[PDB]
Amino acid sequence: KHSLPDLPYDYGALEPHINAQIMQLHHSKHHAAYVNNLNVTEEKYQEALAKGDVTAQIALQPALKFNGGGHINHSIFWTNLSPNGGGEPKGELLEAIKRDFGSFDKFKEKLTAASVGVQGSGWGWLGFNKERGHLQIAACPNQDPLQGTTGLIPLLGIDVAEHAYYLQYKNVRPDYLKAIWNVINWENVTERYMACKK
Amino acid sequence: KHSLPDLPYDYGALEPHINAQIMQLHHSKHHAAYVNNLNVTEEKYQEALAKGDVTAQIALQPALKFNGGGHINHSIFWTNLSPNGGGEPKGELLEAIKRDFGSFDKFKEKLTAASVGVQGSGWGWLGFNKERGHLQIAACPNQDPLQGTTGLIPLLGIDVAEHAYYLQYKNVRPDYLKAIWNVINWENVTERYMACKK
Amino acid sequence: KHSLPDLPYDYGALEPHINAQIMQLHHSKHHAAYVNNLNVTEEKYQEALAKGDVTAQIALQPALKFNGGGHINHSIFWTNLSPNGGGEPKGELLEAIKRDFGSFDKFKEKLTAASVGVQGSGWGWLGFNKERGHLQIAACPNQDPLQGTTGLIPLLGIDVAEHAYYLQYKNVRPDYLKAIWNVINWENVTERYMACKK
Amino acid sequence: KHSLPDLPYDYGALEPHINAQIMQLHHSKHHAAYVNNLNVTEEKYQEALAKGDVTAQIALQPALKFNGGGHINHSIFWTNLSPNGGGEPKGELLEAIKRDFGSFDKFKEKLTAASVGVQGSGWGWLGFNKERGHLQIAACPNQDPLQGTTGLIPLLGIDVAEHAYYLQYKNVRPDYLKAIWNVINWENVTERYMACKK
Ligand SMILES: [Mn+2]
Ligand SMILES: [Mn+2]
Ligand SMILES: [Mn+2]
Ligand SMILES: [Mn+2]
Repeated sequence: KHSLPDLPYDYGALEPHINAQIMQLHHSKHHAAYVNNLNVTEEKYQEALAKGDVTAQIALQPALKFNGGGHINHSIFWTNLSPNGGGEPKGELLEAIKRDFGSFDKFKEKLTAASVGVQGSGWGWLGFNKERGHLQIAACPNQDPLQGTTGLIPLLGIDVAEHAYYLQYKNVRPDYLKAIWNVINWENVTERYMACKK
Repeated sequence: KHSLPDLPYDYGALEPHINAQIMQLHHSKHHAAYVNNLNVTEEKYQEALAKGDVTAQIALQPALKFNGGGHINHSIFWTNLSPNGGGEPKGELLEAIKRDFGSFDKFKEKLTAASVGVQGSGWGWLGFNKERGHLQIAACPNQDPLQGTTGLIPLLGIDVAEHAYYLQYKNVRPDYLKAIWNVINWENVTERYMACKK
Repeated sequence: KHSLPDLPYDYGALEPHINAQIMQLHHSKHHAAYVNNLNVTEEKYQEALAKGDVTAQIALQPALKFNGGGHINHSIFWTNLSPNGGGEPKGELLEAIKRDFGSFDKFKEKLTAASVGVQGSGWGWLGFNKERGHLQIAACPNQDPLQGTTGLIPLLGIDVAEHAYYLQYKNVRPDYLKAIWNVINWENVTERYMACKK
Repeated sequence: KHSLPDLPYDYGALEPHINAQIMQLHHSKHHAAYVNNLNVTEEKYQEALAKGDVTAQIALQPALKFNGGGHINHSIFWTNLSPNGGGEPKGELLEAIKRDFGSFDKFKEKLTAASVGVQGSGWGWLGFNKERGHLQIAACPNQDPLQGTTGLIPLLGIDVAEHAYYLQYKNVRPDYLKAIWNVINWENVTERYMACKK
């Protein structure tokens, strides 16, 4: 049974970058809904599978991917943020950044452009290519998870669904991306990097 | 050159069902952005076409469909609403409804379920099937327009992108669908119906 | 464990409309592979599910829908054909076909158009809409199964993947469609229709 | 008006790796059709654009991408082959291939896997990422063109639609891939590579 993870900080810890109302809604409503729906879909899958009901299994895919994906991405998202975050990362991660993207700023530019570029709901990710052994930016529609659909390992994710910023920034998604860099938990990103560079 | 249509009523005319802030943002920001982007994309298309640049033409498709679609759907949406709306339609349209869907309420149920069912951004539509000569409900992702992608003729559209309701209803998309029935411009829907039943 | 069903007739039983070389490869090679691959994928899915590995479940969807759908479609396709097929159906099914498509000939043309209309590999289907209570035509890409992805109950399917006709009709898919109508097993289609009569 | 390019060699020039019957049908029938259909679609697009009919432009996208892409891919595919092809490339291209894929043999396997990996009709590509400045492998469905849909510059393409190998290799696509490496025109691939060297 999948469960809703506690936020690692206070709902208002990311102020003024991401206000409290959003965080609380995002976590207690949006993410909680993914987990509940995921658990429901997964149980139906267990049944379809045991029955060899291929039709049901296939019918269940949209919900499995959307909700499962939602749980995956949001669980990562919370740890990617921190009230003590901001600035730039250090050591290897940074080294890989200035390398795979030129400079930190060129990296921020590229991730932001990828996030603002998403038409409709989606996510902008900083991932790691294990086959190529290097960093790589990608965008996923709706809740499709990075690894499950691209094979890339998620390091830093930026949710651009409107529920992630609309109450505070309205239609101006750019102001949102601008502000979020102030709360990036580079410690966690660094951690995720070193984890797949083993 | 495509243009942004004036709203047929006051930004606060649909209160309390859809509040003023949303309407104003939806129209002056969201829709205005579709038209501007559409005009830009279309001009690049004229160039690619004149040059026989098939790659560019294909590269331009995502933007053409998203923005063009946005303009198409929102232009229809505004007329589908009215401060004097609500209730049920009459004559033939209604006749077709009780027929193609059983009862008005069964129709509302089906359109609502189709709208709430949209994962991510999208639209729930009441369309007309010219080939079959009957009504039909459908859901379109993001801004993909009904006719351009299904061949169905749009009659009544319900925007479920979060920017269409989030500021007022938050994550509770159901409350939004519930409230919108109070401002449906059945006169306009009736009009659109009779227009393709010629 | 899913198994490869035997054909209800010999391989050359449908000559000269669909030669024996195609029937044999289509059944013994393509279908066989779907089944074996389906069993392998499900096994990996039960494991991913057990560990609650959502990422793995999502990554397995393409293989599952493709092989699972392939198994579903071809299993139905084989019974939709008969050395003694051809002609027209009777009673209820024939009636519904006139009611929904004008006439039998018109229906053929509608289903033919949808089948020939498939860009890439795919299927043309005559299905039953349980909610609307009427017949409906639909085209599915690759091996995406009808019921699993549309909800429609499959009645008659026509495979337009190139392996279903290329050795005999080459690129001229229309010649393949014209021919297949000569072996359609309307007895089986009628049975499927009557089955979804509630 | 787009035109059907002549092959740079005879139809049986690639025997026995790809027989003459396939080369001929593939060129004279499939490619020919893409071109004629592309010209017809563009004509309808210029008209829709002129009238500012967005709905029509959107509805024409499938035909445009499919036929347009088909024309782009095959035009490149023909030059990617040569009766005197085979072996390995040299200098810069060979170097980049070692740098990005480990070795030439590893590359073959990577591109082979991507090509064989295509479920349904499609293409396996060796492309060039202009932004990252390195080689990259990618698979495109149906006739979706590489550059138009991914941004990568096509260097070498392998068509895995069944019409490209079914008459000769039947369902065993791997046999087709093993063979095609014998006629790859690395002179042309090298040229394409050097062209996108900025
Ligand atoms: Mn979110
Ligand atoms: Mn909207
Ligand atoms: Mn088949
Ligand atoms: Mn081809």
